[PDB]
Amino acid sequence: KVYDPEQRKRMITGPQWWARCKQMNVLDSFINYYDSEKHAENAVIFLHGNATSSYLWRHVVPHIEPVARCIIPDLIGMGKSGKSGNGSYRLLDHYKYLTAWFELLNLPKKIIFVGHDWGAALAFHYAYEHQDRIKAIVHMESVVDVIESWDEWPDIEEDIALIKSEEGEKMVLENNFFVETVLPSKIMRKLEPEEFAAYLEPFKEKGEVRRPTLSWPREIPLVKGGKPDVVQIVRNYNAYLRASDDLPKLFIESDPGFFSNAIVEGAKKFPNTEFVKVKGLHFLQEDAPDEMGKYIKSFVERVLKN
Amino acid sequence: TSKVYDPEQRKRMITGPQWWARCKQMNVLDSFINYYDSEKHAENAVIFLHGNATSSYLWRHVVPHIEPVARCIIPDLIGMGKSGKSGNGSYRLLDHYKYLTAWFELLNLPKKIIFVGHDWGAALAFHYAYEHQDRIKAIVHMESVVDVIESWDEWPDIEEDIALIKSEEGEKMVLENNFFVETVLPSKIMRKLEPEEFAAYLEPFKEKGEVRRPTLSWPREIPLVKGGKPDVVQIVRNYNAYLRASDDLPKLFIESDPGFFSNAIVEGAKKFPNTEFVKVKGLHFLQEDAPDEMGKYIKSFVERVLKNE
Amino acid sequence: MDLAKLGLKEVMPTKINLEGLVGDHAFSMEGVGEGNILEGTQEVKISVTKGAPLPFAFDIVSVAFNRAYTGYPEEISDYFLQSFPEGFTYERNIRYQDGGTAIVKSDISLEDGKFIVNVDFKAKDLRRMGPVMQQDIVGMQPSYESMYTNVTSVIGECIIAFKLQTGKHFTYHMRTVYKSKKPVETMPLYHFIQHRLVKTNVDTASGYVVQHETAIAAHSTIKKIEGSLP
Amino acid sequence: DLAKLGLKEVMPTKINLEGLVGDHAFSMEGVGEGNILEGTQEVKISVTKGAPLPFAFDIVSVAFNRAYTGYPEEISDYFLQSFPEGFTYERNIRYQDGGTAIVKSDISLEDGKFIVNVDFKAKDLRRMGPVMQQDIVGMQPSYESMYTNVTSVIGECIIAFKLQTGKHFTYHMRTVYKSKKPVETMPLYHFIQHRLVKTNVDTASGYVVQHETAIAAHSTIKKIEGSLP
Repeated sequence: KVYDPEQRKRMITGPQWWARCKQMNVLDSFINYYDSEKHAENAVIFLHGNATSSYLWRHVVPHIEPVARCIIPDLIGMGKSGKSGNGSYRLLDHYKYLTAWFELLNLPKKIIFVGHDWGAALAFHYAYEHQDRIKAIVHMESVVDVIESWDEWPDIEEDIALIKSEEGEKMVLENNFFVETVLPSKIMRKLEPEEFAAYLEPFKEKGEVRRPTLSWPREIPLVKGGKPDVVQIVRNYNAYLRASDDLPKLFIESDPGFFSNAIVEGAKKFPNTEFVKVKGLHFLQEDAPDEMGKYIKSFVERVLKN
Repeated sequence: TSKVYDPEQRKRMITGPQWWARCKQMNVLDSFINYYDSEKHAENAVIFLHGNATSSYLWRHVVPHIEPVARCIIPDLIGMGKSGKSGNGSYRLLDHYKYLTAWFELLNLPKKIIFVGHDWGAALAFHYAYEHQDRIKAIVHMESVVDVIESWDEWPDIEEDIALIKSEEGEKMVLENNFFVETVLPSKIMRKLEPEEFAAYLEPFKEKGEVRRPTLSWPREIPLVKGGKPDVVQIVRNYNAYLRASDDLPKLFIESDPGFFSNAIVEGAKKFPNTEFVKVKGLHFLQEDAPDEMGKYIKSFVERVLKNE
Repeated sequence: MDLAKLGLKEVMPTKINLEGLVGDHAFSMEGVGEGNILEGTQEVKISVTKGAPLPFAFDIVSVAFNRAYTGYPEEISDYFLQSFPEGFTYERNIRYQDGGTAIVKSDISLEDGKFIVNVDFKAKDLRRMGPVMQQDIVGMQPSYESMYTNVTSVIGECIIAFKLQTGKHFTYHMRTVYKSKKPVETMPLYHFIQHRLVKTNVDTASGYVVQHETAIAAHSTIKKIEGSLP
Repeated sequence: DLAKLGLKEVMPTKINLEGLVGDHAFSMEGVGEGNILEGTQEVKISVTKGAPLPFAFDIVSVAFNRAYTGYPEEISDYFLQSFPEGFTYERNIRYQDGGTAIVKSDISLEDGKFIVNVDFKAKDLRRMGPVMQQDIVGMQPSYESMYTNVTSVIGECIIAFKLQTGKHFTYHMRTVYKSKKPVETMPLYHFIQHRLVKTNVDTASGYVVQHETAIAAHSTIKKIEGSLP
């Protein structure tokens, strides 16, 4: 919880990132998303996870832009994007808004996905339902498979049990559990003040606006007590990824990481995976952004040459 | 130190007076030496030499096993046990050696003698081996003064105790407080001695003062190459050199496990050719913890020595 | 603490049965005694019933001869008294400062108003010139055992200092996991148990030992700075 | 008499730490004051090289001077007796994870200032352990056993990191303190009770600030009149 900073004046503040992002009407709401536009023959879509937004990739994507068009959305109800029409933020709602947003970008026939946390789950489900439209998948700290046991996982069993209970709604909707504590705790360095302000801005008020950060962990695919529909989704796409011999993949392990130790064994039963690793915990983008970007850039280059 | 009794030791306990009633005494120089003699089988003579703080009582349960094989003689050193006091009150190593040799000359010993030494009692034997190399047939030793001490690296934590003993403090450590009798001896025996057994050791040093001198003078002879008595150091070096060239002379080393000095001296004992090695469970006074195993080991060693003619 | 009812009174008798093996020396010991489970005092007479005499220092089996005999104040949860009438068990790992190791597995049950303790003590890799094999130990100095909660178990960790005839000391690290046989309602916060285990009735008569333990549980006595972490 | 030792009751201090955790080299520095008779101190630690740390900071908290120990009259203060020249210590830490750490430090006296120079080296840190995971909120109070071995003092300690889950994670720490000069009297077996806390850490600062109180004492349980030992 201690932490100390690094180097400051290459910073991208919140408003600095948002003044570079675009917006677009999707279904009965709107999506905010960064777009590099150039080299539109390929599209790399960056999908953040819980407690974060597109801001998370701000220092990662400058490496991949000279070779492909990179689009990075704020998921619905998060970041600068609009809210979901019915106010619910389960996995399939994010999937609905995201797949509707996909139609309006004039994407290529094959898309590369760079997913983190639950964005990796969105990319995996979209790949399972559109198996031919995937050129490559890069994932990290991902929802790789269902959770049968807590052995190699971080000590979060009681945390998850409390979140799934009625305790979660005063844990996060009022005291902002995932933004005020989890997010700084899972970053190796101390975030500069405006960097944390950018993350807190969408959820700086108590109430239902922080609901997307409560519903994401309630989706966790445990075989015991987890939402049966989400466990079915994860089983399906995990089997598909295990069978995807022709799909190039890149796994960016985090050292020591957060989920990486518990998920590498599974992320690993997927063929055609190039394994790299960078220093960091969960939100590895704030610890090793340039190295991660160089890895993704060389991976995309090698995918595009064959 | 919380030690427990051997539950089967009382039924064969040999008390002090019981042991002393089985012993003879002979005039030696200007005093006398009390000793034990099994007499029979005088063709060979095996002599048991006790160390500091003890007497011939030390071997009371060890020596029966060997008796049907050879005549065994176990003396009390001068000023110790029931023996007489030294003429001039001095109890250095050579003071013991004087009376020991003069007592040797009055026993009708064979031309080649077998020796079983323990602690400083081994030194004596070793010394008598270096000065009469044709008079030795086989040497048994345990927890013995073997070679000099140039380092404490393998020895029990006795450096500061030795510094206190070789000081003025030792006088009140031993003479007025009976250190070796009432502290070292019971604490270096695994089993708890029966009250009569400890009384047998305490009786020669029951009263305070000068009669405890042999237990203070023995440690002050320790052959430390830095601080030790130079003549004792030269004696130890002499017989260490002689023992290193003893391919001819059979030996048996009884290692005490874990023992007291055995860990620091077994390597030096290895540098003695023709040395069988056996092991028994005990501390320093291993006789009080494994007397029968010791006795059988020594009996068979003596037998194997007396068959290779 | 409300003794109502873990099946216990304030002053409880106890019988302990230890089966031990040091290196390859097999032995058996029996303890008979009594104590006060609310003030944290106990006295036990320990006898060797098989394998005497011992080729090692006896004092290594002292901590194997019951945290029910602990004085817990009202502001700290008493896990061990909560563990009854069924009792508790513990698994204990000892690492001596020179190299030796020891495993102690014990079960504390309650029958007919008495604490029946069954202990298994095993040691290995004891150094030959160590104060346990040389029997250099006078006794155990007082100790402080850090106690804290781990879900349903309670972990205690301490160092134990054998005073020697030298006046020098020899330490060993002791980590114990205490598991209640049934769930208890309140698991305690981080605290300490101060132990003083002494050998009484010294006499020089006997071939047995009498040991008395005083164990007082308490929080720190230094005031935590207000606003400080943690 | 403190003035004879070259010390005053309130002493400033500056510390320089060179550390290597795993394969990560770093250098920190500390500035503080304290009371050497009562046993309080507060130091402001900042990372001069190696920022940011890929591990938990609190592992070097014990590395950032037993001169700040409140020794009563009935216990000899081995560390205050050790001045003007100062004293050194060699410290071995075994985390219950299985990883290890070595801390060698020199405490000298310069112009009424405790100049402490300390070297820290950790290895075998478990990936899912609280040190690598950085789950550590801080340190709990502790009791360090202090006894005499010839001319040196030895302290053994069980340090407990509190975790944000409420759980605890311990490490065994053995320190051999050696005075540079001989001292007139060596202490009997006793304890030093420690509480090390982080005081101002709530500021969005790039430095930690820790305060340790350490008070020496014997056991508070009465020895049964004529018991052993």
